Amino acid sequence: HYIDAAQITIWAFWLFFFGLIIYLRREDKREGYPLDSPDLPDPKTFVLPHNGGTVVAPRVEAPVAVNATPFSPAPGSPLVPNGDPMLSGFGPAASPDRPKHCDLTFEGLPKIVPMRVAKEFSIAEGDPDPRGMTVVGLDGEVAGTVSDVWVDRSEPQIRYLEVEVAANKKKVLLPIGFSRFDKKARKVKVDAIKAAHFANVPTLSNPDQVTLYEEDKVCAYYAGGKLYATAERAGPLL
Amino acid sequence: PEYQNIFTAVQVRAPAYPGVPLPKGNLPRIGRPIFSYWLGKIGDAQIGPIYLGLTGTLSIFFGLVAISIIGFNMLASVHWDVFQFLKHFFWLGLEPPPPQYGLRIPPLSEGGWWLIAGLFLTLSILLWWVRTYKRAEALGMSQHLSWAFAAAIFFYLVLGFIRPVMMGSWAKAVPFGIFPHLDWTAAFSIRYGNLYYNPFHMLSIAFLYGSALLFAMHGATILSVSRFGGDREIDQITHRGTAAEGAALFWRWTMGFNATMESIHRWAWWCAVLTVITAGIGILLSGTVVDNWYLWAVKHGMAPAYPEVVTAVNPYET
Amino acid sequence: AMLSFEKKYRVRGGTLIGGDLFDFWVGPFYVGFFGVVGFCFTLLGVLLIVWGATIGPTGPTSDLQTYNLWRISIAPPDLSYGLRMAPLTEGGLWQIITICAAGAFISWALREVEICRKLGIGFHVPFAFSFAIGAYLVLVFVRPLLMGAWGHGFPYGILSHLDWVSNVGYQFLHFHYNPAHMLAISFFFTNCLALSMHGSLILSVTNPQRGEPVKTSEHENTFFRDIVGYSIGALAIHRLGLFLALSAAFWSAVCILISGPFWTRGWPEWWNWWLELPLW
Amino acid sequence: CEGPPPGTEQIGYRGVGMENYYVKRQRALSIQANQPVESLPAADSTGPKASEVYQSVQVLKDLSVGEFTRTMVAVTTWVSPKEGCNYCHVPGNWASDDIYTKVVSRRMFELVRAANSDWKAHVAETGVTCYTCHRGNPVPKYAWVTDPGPKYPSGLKPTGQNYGSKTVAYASLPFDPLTPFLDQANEIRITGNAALAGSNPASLKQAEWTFGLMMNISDSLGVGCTSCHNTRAFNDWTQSTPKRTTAWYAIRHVRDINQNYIWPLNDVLPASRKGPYGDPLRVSCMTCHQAVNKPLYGAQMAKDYPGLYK
Ligand code: BCL
Ligand code: BCL
Ligand SMILES: CC[C@H]1c2cc3[nH]c4c(c3C)C(=O)[C@H](C(=O)OC)c4c3nc(cc4[nH]c(cc(n2)[C@@H]1C)c(C(C)=O)c4C)[C@@H](C)[C@@H]3CCC(=O)OC/C=C(\C)CCC[C@H](C)CCC[C@H](C)CCCC(C)C
Ligand SMILES: CC[C@H]1c2cc3[nH]c4c(c3C)C(=O)[C@H](C(=O)OC)c4c3nc(cc4[nH]c(cc(n2)[C@@H]1C)c(C(C)=O)c4C)[C@@H](C)[C@@H]3CCC(=O)OC/C=C(\C)CCC[C@H](C)CCC[C@H](C)CCCC(C)C
Ligand SMILES: CC(C)=CCC/C(C)=C/CC/C(C)=C/CC/C(C)=C\CC/C(C)=C/CC/C(C)=C/CC/C(C)=C/CC/C(C)=C/CC1=C(C)C(=O)c2ccccc2C1=O
Ligand SMILES: CCCCCCCCCCCCCCCC(=O)OC[C@H](COP(=O)(O)OCCN)OC(=O)CCCCCCCCCCCCCCC
Ligand SMILES: COC(C)(C)C/C=C/C(C)=C/C=C/C(C)=C/C=C/C(C)=C/C=C\C=C(C)\C=C\C=C(C)\C=C\C=C(C)\C=C\CC(C)(C)OC
Ligand code: HEM
Ligand code: HEM
Ligand code: HEM
Ligand code: HEM
Ligand SMILES: CCCCCCCCO[C@@H]1[C@@H](O)[C@H](O)[C@@H](CO)O[C@H]1O
Ligand SMILES: CCCCCCCCO[C@@H]1[C@@H](O)[C@H](O)[C@@H](CO)O[C@H]1O
Ligand SMILES: CCCCCCCCCCCC[N+](C)(C)[O-]
Ligand SMILES: [Fe+3]
Repeated sequence: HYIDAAQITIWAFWLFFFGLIIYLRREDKREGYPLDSPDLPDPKTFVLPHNGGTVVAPRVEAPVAVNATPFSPAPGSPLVPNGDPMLSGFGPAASPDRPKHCDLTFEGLPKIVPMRVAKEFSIAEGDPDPRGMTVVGLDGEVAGTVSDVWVDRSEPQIRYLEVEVAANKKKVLLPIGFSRFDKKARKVKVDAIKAAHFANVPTLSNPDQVTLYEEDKVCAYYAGGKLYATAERAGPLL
Repeated sequence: PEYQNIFTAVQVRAPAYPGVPLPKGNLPRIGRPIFSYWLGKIGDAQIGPIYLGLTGTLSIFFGLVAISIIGFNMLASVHWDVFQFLKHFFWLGLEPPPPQYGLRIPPLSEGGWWLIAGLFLTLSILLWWVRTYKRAEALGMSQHLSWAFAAAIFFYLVLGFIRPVMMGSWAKAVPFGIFPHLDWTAAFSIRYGNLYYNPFHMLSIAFLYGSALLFAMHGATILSVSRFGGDREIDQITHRGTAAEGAALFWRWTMGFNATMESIHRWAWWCAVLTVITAGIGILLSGTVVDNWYLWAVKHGMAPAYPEVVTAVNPYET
Repeated sequence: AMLSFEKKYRVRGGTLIGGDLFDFWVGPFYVGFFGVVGFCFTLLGVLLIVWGATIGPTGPTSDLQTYNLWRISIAPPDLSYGLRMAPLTEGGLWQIITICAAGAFISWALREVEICRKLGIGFHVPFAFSFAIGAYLVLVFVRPLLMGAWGHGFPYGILSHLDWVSNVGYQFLHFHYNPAHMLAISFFFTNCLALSMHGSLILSVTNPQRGEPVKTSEHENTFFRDIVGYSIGALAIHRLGLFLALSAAFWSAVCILISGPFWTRGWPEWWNWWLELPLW
Repeated sequence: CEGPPPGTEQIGYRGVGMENYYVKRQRALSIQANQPVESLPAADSTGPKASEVYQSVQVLKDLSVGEFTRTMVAVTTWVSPKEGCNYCHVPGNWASDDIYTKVVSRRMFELVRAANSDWKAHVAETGVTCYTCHRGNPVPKYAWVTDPGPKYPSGLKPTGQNYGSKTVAYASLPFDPLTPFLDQANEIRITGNAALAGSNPASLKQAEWTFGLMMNISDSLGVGCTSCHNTRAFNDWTQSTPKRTTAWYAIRHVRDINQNYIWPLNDVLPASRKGPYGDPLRVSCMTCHQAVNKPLYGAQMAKDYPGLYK
């Protein structure tokens, strides 16, 4: 027809494009599908190293009840957390149940471990040793002090700070991402939670390591405080 | 207030990392690590072990040759005065064979030099490719990189080698120079009736703009979920965490859909690769299939029309 | 409908303004006060773009009127109007639609803020997004201000705006010579490279050669150290990519910003300062 | 690089992007730098014609003595006010053509006369005068010559002019932005009139030459490509501005000036007026316009001297 080659080349592309999106929208569904009342792609298997295991995606995961109740029966309505908001494990305090194994270095040793275990590690020349500083919650009260430092042995860095809580002398983790330093005073400010809240931070089923399961529970705890650490945070700003 | 995860406030050291052990037939790993408190402020401070086999070395050499052929020429064009060479460097360049030659091989001083800088450059490029291919198998990994690089080469090759040859004229290739290669860019569009109306030029922009939209999206996202250790994209793909969850939901709630920790990197890979592919296709058809893109767009009812507030009598029409 | 792990996060509260009033979802989208204001700006925005197509550049009966998607165009007012409001059919429409686009875009960002507050995650995304809104604002608001007229803004048409870019650049004879422009392009290019590099790396480890098991972070770095003797690491590469992309938007914003308001001559001429150095 | 607010002018339809920007500060200084020298009082226009009282008057023939003298008084200040009458004359022998500056001047009365009477499609009723290019100087500040910058040009060059008459002289010149288009007459057009390919041989090199030439023209007139084009279609005359038409006739006008007015005088001009290649200082757009869309902001000087018309 009055059809030119530039035309037919644009058709081919778009044909490959549409086909592409489809492939991509199928991979977008290797997690979280089928939805809660592009098709699903046949499972793909990941072969974990060392001891290992085997993950498939998409997989069928058993539902886990929600620790909250519909603020309203209308669909699309939010839910209120049950009990003491920070205890809930709902909303910003939520988290899934990741494996109860530890992430491993290439050799296969608990990757994330404290400086009292990765013998080698060491603070950096011009940088304060966090060890021994005072942790202060969102309002100011002291919380405890840094009893140690957990690090990644694969990609050398501080992932967590160990925290000996005063109020109970228990050791809890604090992700670096939630900790701001104030070197010129040697403090480790913490907007996440209040001094008191440090008492309920999930604890380690071994003081020489943390599991994927345990990492989430920790961060999630602190995160919850971002909306549940105050009765005004949780509310508007208007 | 809140740490933004932009600058590591406290770094830590451990013996440098020599890397994973390579298999059967991989020379030692030259160079010995060093650190730099400052690189560390924004990233892994280890500056370390480089691998150099036949390939990679054979690539730097040829690669420096072409760069060398280009420079002396630039030195030659300004009469060999290194003062003048330095002063006008931006405007210097080594142009491709003139049209008179078609695809004949001309004397060095009449384009043969361009072909030699082209020959060796490509050679060094096609060699770094192989380099990046070896290095990824020795580690059991896949060839996603070498296949993306192969994508950028295709555009490069199309510019200076494929299109000229199909068109039977080295003079259609790109000149080696900073400002000169810029002038070529503008003239090329002028010569072919405005490249804005080239459909594949439009697609490549969308893909170039989108690659900026995407990286900004993925990067800001992964940082915003770093508190939950979202950067460890490796285990979140195998063992989905609240990071991959807070992430996917930020998007589902924003734009109605979302990806996965793994799949987002496929949207990214593909969005980048299609930038150079639609580009070469775009240049491939230029002059070869279409001669005036604006007109083509008119033939396809795509060009906007405006009230004629300004017009000029055509003198050619006495 | 929700993902199979989404309910545990659909908490109540986290708003900025409004509280329980609009704190709900519709399908997968979270609404919020900013979902309502945003939708209002968009709708009047779109509905106005529709009536404009209806009227055409001359009249609803004109031969220039069109409903073809490539040719529809809503253009700014003449420059003769300066910073004044222009008659609807003489650039008025464009003036209103712009306010809506800005209101629509700013709400979207503000809506990402509430969504972030609800998840206890950082606000990097809406921070980064405001860079695209700034670029848009510089093109449609700031620049036209420094120049003294709204007509300096680009028109709203799929291809007509490409006609604008073309004619604004060539006003400078050779726009490629804009130094800020050269910077932005380098960023756009470098980003596209990094993005492809990041993409490739992850999928290469989470999916290696057959037989092999999922790779590790050490591999990532061992490869990137192998190829170019350095690896910036997981965290930082996401840090880098965001830098490049935001920078692309920034230098794009200044490149046009300096073109007209602070530099009126051709662009190749700017480079004279280099041919006049005393070094020579 | 300072500014706010810049001067601006709308050229095309709103939204199309065809507008012009400039520094007011410098536009005012420029206006001050391009002032025309005021005219001389009218001349008693009675009596015999110059050609009746003089012996070697081959051009300003039909002018009255008074107007003739006046024309001489004006042309002096316009070309060589510091040298006076004696610049183009042999003392004691006003009629002798025994000095190159008289043979050239005579020829330059014909260049102007021609400009004003035959090239109105370009110069309209504004016209030109000696002052236009000279600005009180014996050697026009903006006359040009094919000079070798410190860099080597592309050995390639538009194919001469597509001719072989008095062209052996152009063969000794390397490539230069202007000569091949505003002296010789090679093809500037490269854009095709058909969408599909297989029928347009213009080269990319040709594209660059036309782009180059155009950058010169713009700079010479102190404008941007939108003063004449709609860059979405450079070749489209219906989408262009009436200045493009005018610039077209200007390109020919300048070709006629250089070819039949400057080059022929090449044998009677001293070496000091020729470039390293032996070519003479000739005319380009800069020569008259000197960075303004209209020489001396379009001041109308010529209308006062009838001696400058055929
Ligand atoms: C006035 C001129 C024209 C114009 C002319 C062109 C031309 C001509 C081309 C483009 C092309 C592109 N343009 Mg443009 N373009 C214009 C206006 C625009 C605008 C705009 C906002 O106005 C945008 C954003 C675009 C956008 C783009 C890109 C999408 C695209 C380039 C892809 C790329 O990744 O390059 C960067 C990528 C590469 C070059 C790959 C590099 C690969 C190799 C392997 C690396 C080698 C390095 C080497 C070893 C180093 C050593 C060298 C020695 C030192 C010597 N253009 C106007 C309309 N456009 C390209 C296209 O797609 O056209 C169809 C193209 O060819
Ligand atoms: C012939 C003219 C010139 C020229 C003229 C111009 C001019 C003039 C301009 C540029 C600008 C740009 N050019 Mg150019 N340019 C040329 C050649 C090039 C080449 C090339 C390969 O030759 C390149 C790569 C570039 C590169 C670039 C970029 C640096 C820059 C545009 C990016 C941007 O602004 O993002 C910034 C991003 C945005 C503005 C987008 C904001 C998006 C918003 C707010 C949200 C949108 C939502 C939407 C409405 C909803 C849709 C969703 C659906 C509902 C589902 N140009 C030629 C030489 N260049 C422009 C610039 O720098 O602008 C700042 C500019 O104005
Ligand atoms: C599709 C996505 C894009 C993309 C992708 C891409 N590029 C890539 C890759 C990928 C996936 C690689 O794997 C490869 C890479 O990064 O390898 C480590 C690369 C690469 N992309 C590069 C450049 C590049 N990519 C570009 C664009 C793009 N690349 C696209 C946007 C551009 C442009 C024009 O925008 C450029 C400039 C290189 C960094 C690299 C490939 C380099 C290469 O092949 O090696 C050739 C070798 C030599 C020339 C030797 C140089 C070695 C010398 C030691 C240094 C010389 C400098 C000298 C000191 C100056 C003075 C000279 C002396 C002699 C006096
Ligand atoms: C600085 C980084 C870059 C960037 C970042 C960025 N963009 C973003 C984000 C981020 C981080 C988001 O979070 C947000 C998003 O939700 O992405 C999925 C977004 C986004 N970037 C988008 C587009 C986009 N970004 C672009 C560029 C960039 N985005 C930069 C490169 C471009 C271009 C031109 O390069 C486009 C087109 C959207 C997908 C999305 C913004 C969604 C949104 O704001 O929705 C609200 C508004 C509407 C649904 C429509 C309103 C329409 C009107 C009221 C009238 C329209 C008038 C209009 C101005 C004229 C028509 C334009 C003509 C030119 C064609
Ligand atoms: C009436 C109603 C529905 C109420 C809702 C409230 C609203 C939306 C108000 C605003 C107003 C109005 C009227 C809007 C209507 C619009 C509708 C129905 C939807 C919105 C439109 C919109 C902006 C669409 C954009 C679509 C595009 C092309 C986006 C470009 C980016 C792109 C190509 C993305 C594909 C890749 C993806 C999915 C990226 C997200 C993404 C990233 C970046 C990750 O890093 C990440 C990491 C780990 C897990 C997942 C992810 C992930 O999903
Ligand atoms: C005049 C032009 C205006 C339009 C502009 C077009 C821009 C692209 C489209 C924007 C998406 C709209 C709303 C999002 C989906 C939604 O809101 O609803 C949800 C549906 C249903 O997903 P699900 O039920 O399977 O699972 C529940 C999870 N959503 O999402 C999808 O299937 C995925 C859609 C992704 C497609 C993105 C690819 C864009 C193609 C580009 C088109 C041309 C541009 C040039 C680029 C090369
Ligand atoms: C004096 O100099 C010293 C000694 C100090 C050295 C320093 C050198 C310097 C300063 C160099 C500077 C170089 C610069 C600035 C280079 C810039 C280059 C740019 C901007 C290039 C841009 C684009 C180039 C392209 C697209 C070219 C592509 C060319 C290709 C693909 C050519 C391929 C050619 C082939 C395959 C030839 C095959 C040969 C045969 C004969 C087999 O073909 C039939
Ligand atoms: C100085 C004020 C001045 C005078 C006086 C003057 C006079 C003059 C006469 C009388 C003639 C006619 C000679 C004859 O008998 O043929 C004449 C002719 C020409 N002039 Fe003149 N002129 C004066 C100044 C100048 C200057 C500064 C120039 C050149 C820039 C100049 C040029 C000429 C030319 C040429 C002619 C020839 C006229 C013709 O052929 O029609 N003179 N001069
Ligand atoms: C005006 C009627 C006019 C006169 C008179 C005139 C005279 C003139 C002379 C005497 C020379 C020779 C100078 C020398 O010493 O070599 C000369 C040379 C050039 N001119 Fe002329 N000229 C008059 C008008 C114009 C106009 C309007 C232009 C521009 C289109 C023009 C251009 C030139 C050029 C070029 C030269 C050669 C350069 C040189 O020899 O100085 N003049 N002019
Ligand atoms: C701006 C720096 C500028 C450019 C670029 C430009 C380009 C251009 C092209 C590519 C052509 C050839 C079109 C074709 O192939 O048919 C062309 C031709 C003409 N132009 Fe030019 N032009 C730019 C600037 C200007 C300006 C400022 C003017 C006006 C003074 C102008 C004029 C013209 C004219 C006249 C032509 C026609 C030439 C002919 O027919 O021989 N341009 N321009
Ligand atoms: C050189 C090739 C050249 C070009 C191009 C050119 C263009 C040009 C235009 C577009 C105009 C009109 C500007 C407007 O309408 O705003 C114009 C006007 C005049 N020109 Fe010119 N011109 C070129 C060269 C020359 C040369 C060498 C001379 C000198 C003899 C000259 C002179 C003039 C004059 C006088 C005018 C004014 C006309 C008017 O409308 O008042 N030009 N030119
Ligand atoms: C009409 C043809 C549509 C083309 C389908 C586009 C999907 C391409 O997607 C490809 C797969 O096909 C490929 O096998 C994998 C493996 O890593 O890489 C993907 O990126
Ligand atoms: C990235 C967004 C670009 C959207 C592309 C717009 C294409 C418009 O689609 C056009 C219609 O508007 C037109 O009237 C018909 C019928 O001949 O042809 C279609 O291709
Ligand atoms: C970006 C365009 C939107 C901004 C529009 C601004 C309009 C301001 C109108 C104030 C002047 C009033 N009036 C009556 C003279 O038009
Ligand atoms: Fe990532």
